[PDB]
Amino acid sequence: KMQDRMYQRFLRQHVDPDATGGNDAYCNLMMQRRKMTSHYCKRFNTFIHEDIWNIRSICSTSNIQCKNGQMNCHEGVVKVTACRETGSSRAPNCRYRAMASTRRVVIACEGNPEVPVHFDK
Ligand SMILES: Nc1ccn([C@H]2C[C@H](O)[C@@H](COP(=O)(O)O)O2)c(=O)n1
Repeated sequence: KMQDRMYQRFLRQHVDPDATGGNDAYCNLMMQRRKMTSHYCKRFNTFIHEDIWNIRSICSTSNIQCKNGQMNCHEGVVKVTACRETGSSRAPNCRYRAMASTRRVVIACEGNPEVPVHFDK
């Protein structure tokens, strides 16, 4: 509905199935590519390296409570690259440290069928 646009924002900001690891150069490139450095440098962002459909599938795991108190969150273990703004970055040269790992994540899902719409934690 308007959930699709939330879903697309999520894909853009958090899904890169093609890579699997992350070095600093990846973050600097991808943070720009995915439009998270156009105005200011987004300080921290997580990219998930899994197939869109493996991710969508998390929405079918047991419901758990989000940080905002809603019950539509779901937890799962996935390959990520986390990008942090370095101490040497400025706008427009936004600059980052990658931190690749396989880790638990929590996503809000909404809709019918249920798609991910929001990274909770
Ligand atoms: N590793 C993470 C975890 C969460 N968020 C952000 C994504 C969401 O946009 C925001 C919460 O707001 P929204 O309700 O728009 O999802 O937190 C992020 O950028 N990087």
